[PDB]
Amino acid sequence: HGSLARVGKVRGQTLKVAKQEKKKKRTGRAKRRMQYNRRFVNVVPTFGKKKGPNANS
Amino acid sequence: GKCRGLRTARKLRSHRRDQKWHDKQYKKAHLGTALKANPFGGASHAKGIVLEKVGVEAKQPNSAIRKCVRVQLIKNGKKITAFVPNDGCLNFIEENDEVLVAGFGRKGHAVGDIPGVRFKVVKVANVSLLALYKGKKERPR
Amino acid sequence: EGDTIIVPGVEGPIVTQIRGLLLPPPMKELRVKNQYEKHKEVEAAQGVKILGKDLEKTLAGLPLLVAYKEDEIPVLKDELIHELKQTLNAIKLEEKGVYVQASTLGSLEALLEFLKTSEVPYAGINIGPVHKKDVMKASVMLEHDPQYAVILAFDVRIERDAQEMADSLGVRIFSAEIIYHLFDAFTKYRQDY
Amino acid sequence: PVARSWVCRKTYVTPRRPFEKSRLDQELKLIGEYGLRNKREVWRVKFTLAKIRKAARELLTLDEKDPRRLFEGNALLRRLVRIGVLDEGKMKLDYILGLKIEDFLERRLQTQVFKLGLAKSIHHARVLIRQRHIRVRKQVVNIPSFIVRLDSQKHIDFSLRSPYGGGRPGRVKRKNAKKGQGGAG
Amino acid sequence: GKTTGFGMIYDSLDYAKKNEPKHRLARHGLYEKKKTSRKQRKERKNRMKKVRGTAKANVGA
RNA sequence: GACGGGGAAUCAGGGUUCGAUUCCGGAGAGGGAGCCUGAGAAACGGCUACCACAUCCAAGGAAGGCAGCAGGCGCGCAAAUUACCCACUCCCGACCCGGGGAGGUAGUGACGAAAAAUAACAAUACAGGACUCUUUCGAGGCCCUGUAAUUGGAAUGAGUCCACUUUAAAUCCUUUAACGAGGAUCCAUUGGAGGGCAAGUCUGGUGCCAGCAGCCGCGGUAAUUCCAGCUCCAAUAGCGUAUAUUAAAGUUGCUGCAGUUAAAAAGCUCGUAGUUGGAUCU
Repeated sequence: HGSLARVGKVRGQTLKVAKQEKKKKRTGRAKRRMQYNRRFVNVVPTFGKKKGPNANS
Repeated sequence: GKCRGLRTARKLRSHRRDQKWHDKQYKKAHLGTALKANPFGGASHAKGIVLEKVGVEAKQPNSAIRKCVRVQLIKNGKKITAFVPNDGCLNFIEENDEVLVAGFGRKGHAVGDIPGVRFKVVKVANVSLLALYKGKKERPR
Repeated sequence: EGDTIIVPGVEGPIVTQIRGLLLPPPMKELRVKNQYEKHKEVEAAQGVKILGKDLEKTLAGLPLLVAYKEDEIPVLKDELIHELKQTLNAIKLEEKGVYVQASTLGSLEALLEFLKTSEVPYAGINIGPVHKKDVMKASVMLEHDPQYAVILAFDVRIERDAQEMADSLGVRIFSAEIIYHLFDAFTKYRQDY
Repeated sequence: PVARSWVCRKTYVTPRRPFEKSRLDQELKLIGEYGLRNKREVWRVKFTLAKIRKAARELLTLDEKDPRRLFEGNALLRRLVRIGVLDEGKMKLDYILGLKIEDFLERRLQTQVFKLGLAKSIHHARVLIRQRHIRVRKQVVNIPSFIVRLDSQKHIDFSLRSPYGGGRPGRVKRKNAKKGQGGAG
Repeated sequence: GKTTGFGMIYDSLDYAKKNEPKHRLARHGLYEKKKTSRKQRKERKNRMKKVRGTAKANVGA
């Protein structure tokens, strides 16, 4: 344990990972139009609670 | 209103004056005692000198201990308690350092589970604490 | 006048823009009062006065580099941080002790080398005149063992407001124009303490 | 005491509700359909329509057969006709309260070039406007938010310095030719 | 495509030398102006203001 | 924590707050006092005396007022070049001709405001809708519509720079040669993802510790909130925090609040000011 009141504990002992590949941009011309047509054409409104675009479940 | 007469207006004006004076926020904002008793003296930010590091206990449902700094102000000359904002930041500062202090955002009241503390630390040793946390800048020697 | 000089300081090198080249008259020394002449171009091997704006922290006895290029990123000062790192002589041990003020850097150096042999720690290394900040940074040591809560001043004029408010909260003042009476006064104060 | 102006006003307006489904839905729909950059220009189009609506409400507040009412009623109706968004046969004062955002956005230079058939897509039209290729009556315009008047609708064509309308070929064309005779010889 | 500007036609060279700004005649090369700054002129004026008598011309160098 | 006003922010209506600040007027040049000249001054880039501060000195005596333009110290969270020119606008003089830190120009400048780059165009890596059939898989699918670093082009801009132009002289803008883009590394950040409130019951770690959290509340070895990676949403060259203020506040109610029990009508009565006053005259 070391001690109760040592600052930066979970910041210090956490693991370290790196980044990934660079993403692109269309200044929202299709960046938000993709989620628009995902919510409109692709995802149907199911009678229930909700169905989000980021729902990875 | 209730007193409804055509040739009377100073009765309504004096009654509105007394009822507006008999308030809380208007009485705080239009008296010199609230500005005199304010540690900042009516300023958004102020500078002070770090002299003690202490740890206060939190409230009853929320059980932890918070790291806070005793600071003596430059403009006035009285001691306060200031709370360092982010995780792993008490080790970034030491005793006898100049520091920039600001309120939490409750217009001079305690926020959350921390009793007796109404100010927070923004800048220390003329460098931003957020850059010290995120590693964008290296601490002065 | 259209050049950027870089002078090493306490926290590494600092960037200084030239303001003017005050050249003293040749029949007087540099310890003379405000009698100088502005010069546009200076000759070689001359002692002039150079003034800047945001200096606040310099060390004497160091080389200074004049850059003909344009500064955009601190990359040409790496060799400069190498010579200000090699052969450290006057290391500023920023501990919590007496607060000292001097008119010149050499007087401050003499006082700090007196104090490190007098084994009393030092806190601040500010130079020039004494102000409200200096007296208040001396007086904030009335907590946590208030023995080291006194001002040290060698041949610096005292502002009247600071001397007036020093008696309000009880901070005594060492003020002298010569060194050994100041040393004996400090010794007498410590022995009375 | 200087000879300055200090005269400036805000063009856009920030809405009261920051997050809501439906407002974001037709705002994103208008941005995607009309090829707009971000929400600032559609907010400023909303603000211009709000100014015109407030002027129309103030003018209809005043009674009939007042010379000021007829004066800027005729002035406002003539300005709206000269823009070209309002039809000629709808020459009435109270018809100002019956048009929407897309009517104002129809007279944009970008969508006018897109409807003229000399551009492929709406974003291609915005790029082609942005990059100094289309003149408006012997005057090149490099900006998309240009209100095309009704008299200037039939005088939109390519610039004479542009390679599309007849001129010198572009920078990559001569570089391609230089590479061609570099590799050939 | 189109550039605008303002011009004028005089009647003789003497009228053009009579009523014209000095900088435009200097641009045509028909006039030269003194290459003295305002500063050294101001300390020169103050130095003649310092002394009284015939020595004003002597101190002006 | 008051120079006044013309005004500024917010705003259905009615209102609240601020106005040192370029226009007008008033006051002062450390604070009082007195005065010469001049038409016009209690003048301070005029003088005289006091106190405070303060320069030089052979010590007998001389010289001071940046709440002007730059600049320094103090102070504070807080605010720029010891630059160029009288060319433009005016002002003063004996007056075309001289002067003006009045002013103009340039630099610093993410106070703030306006416009506006970071990409467009095909064949195929493939999922389906549009008009007609095969009970149902399949097909014409030409406008297709959308996404992943296969291919070569239609390109123009920042910057490097010749010139021209502007200008007292340049710089800034515009025009124009020669350069200048394929992961067009010529790389867009700022805050969040339980509710308010747009947005993952994702993965790994410490496990009422570290911490998050404007408010509810999350943390106890299954964390939809902590600490790091993937994805996603918000605004975008902009975003977050703290203070003073406005609307929301019909929680200061004149329009337009309440007084039995939620905060609330004097113990009751008389009575001078102020408030409100019957009908009736063509």
